[PDB]
Amino acid sequence: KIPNFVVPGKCASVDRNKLWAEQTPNRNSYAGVWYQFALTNNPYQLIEKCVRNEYSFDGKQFVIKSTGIAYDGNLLKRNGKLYPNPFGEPHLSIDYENSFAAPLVILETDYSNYACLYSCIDYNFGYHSDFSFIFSRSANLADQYVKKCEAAFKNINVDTTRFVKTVQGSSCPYDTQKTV
Amino acid sequence: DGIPSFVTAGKCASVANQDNFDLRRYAGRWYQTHIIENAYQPVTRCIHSNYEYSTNDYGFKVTTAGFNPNDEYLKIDFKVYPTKEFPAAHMLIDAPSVFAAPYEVIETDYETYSCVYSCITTDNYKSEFAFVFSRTPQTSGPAVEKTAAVFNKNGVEFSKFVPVSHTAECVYRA
Ligand SMILES: CC1=C(/C=C/C(C)=C/C=C/C(C)=C/C=C/C=C(C)/C=C/C=C(C)/C=C/C2=C(C)C(=O)[C@@H](O)CC2(C)C)C(C)(C)C[C@H](O)C1=O
Ligand SMILES: CC1=C(/C=C/C(C)=C/C=C/C(C)=C/C=C/C=C(C)/C=C/C=C(C)/C=C/C2=C(C)C(=O)[C@@H](O)CC2(C)C)C(C)(C)C[C@H](O)C1=O
Ligand SMILES: CCCCCCCCCCCC
Repeated sequence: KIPNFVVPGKCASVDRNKLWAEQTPNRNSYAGVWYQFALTNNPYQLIEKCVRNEYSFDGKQFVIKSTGIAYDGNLLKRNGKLYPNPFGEPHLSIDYENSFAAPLVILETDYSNYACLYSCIDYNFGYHSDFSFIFSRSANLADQYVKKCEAAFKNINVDTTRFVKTVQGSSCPYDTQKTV
Repeated sequence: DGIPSFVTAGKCASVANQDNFDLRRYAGRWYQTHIIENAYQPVTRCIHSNYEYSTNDYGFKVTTAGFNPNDEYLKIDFKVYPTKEFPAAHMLIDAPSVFAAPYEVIETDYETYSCVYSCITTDNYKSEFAFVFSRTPQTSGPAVEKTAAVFNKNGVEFSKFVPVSHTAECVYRA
């Protein structure tokens, strides 16, 4: 029963305070739709391809609507919320229904091109587990940005080889998802 | 959604594990007489159980039973076993719905009381549960005395615990 993602090691020291201060003032510049460019293995992503994450800010926290096709083959719509941590930590917590929240640091983002997401937890006895992501603003991401992220994760020692381009494209029923 | 409600501040305590843990001597019926209220446990009174020792498995096939806080009689059926990574007194709980969780035997005399700690640290908060198991269904017996000591000396305030009621109503079938 111990999950496969619960592994030996510590989370990395990211400077969350700095990020949090650069980031809090421009939280509306984050709403919008973000396509998932690639993510390190993550059992909580029940959407395999065409991952279109649409964030809607309301002043305090965002309300997510996520769409694409399941692993099963079907069209899937998943609801979530990304609000600021509630124990006052400098990062927000992401929380999709039919799930317990997780922390989620926006490692680097330019609000209109890519956003690198990192989310890690330390446990006792030396274990931990991290989940990373890359968000693009447009289905296909300019491999000039994919390199600014890869550069960022290499600073907090995430094995880049771990990501896996999800599949975004012409194929994708975006137009269908936009209706749910 | 949210953070489970039982998470609290602070990391898990770093308690000691019983020195030479003998699964085989630990088998049998054990009654829960004081517990830190634990959400994954439906039964709340007359809590009693049987730890059946297997030896090709080198683990226990535990069955627990008792009453609801409402009044049905429930019966849970999990597995609990030592593991490759740590000394046998630090076992793992493999019950159906519940998270794999640890079962640390802080101290036991096998014949009388067993003090079990179980807590997963999360970052700087914890989800901490503990037990005071006795071989007698006496809630004021020698177990509590003994075990509340152990827990305090290990960092788990005994005040955190509540007593499991064992009265006239009890039916120990497990
Ligand atoms: C968002 C967020 C966080 C969120 C943290 C979460 C969401 C933690 C969730 C923890 C869980 C869910 C722990 C469960 C942890 C669960 C645990 C430890 C369960 C132990 C269970 C035991 C011991 C059961 C024993 C049994 C016995 C003995 C019997 O006999 C049977 O009858 C009954 C039976 C239940 C089978 C944060 C806090 C990191 C802080 C970050 O800054 C942040 O931003
Ligand atoms: C028993 C035991 C241990 C047990 C430890 C356990 C049992 C840990 C369980 C951990 C869990 C269960 C962690 C989950 C940890 C889960 C975490 C961290 C989840 C993060 C999720 C994120 C970031 C999701 C992001 C998304 C984005 C960004 C989107 O866009 C959406 O479309 C998709 C979506 C997936 C919703 C021990 C290690 C202490 C060792 C002891 O010796 C011991 O004896
Ligand atoms: C499978 C349930 C997912 C819960 C995701 C939030 C983090 C859970 C930590 C659980 C630690 C035991």
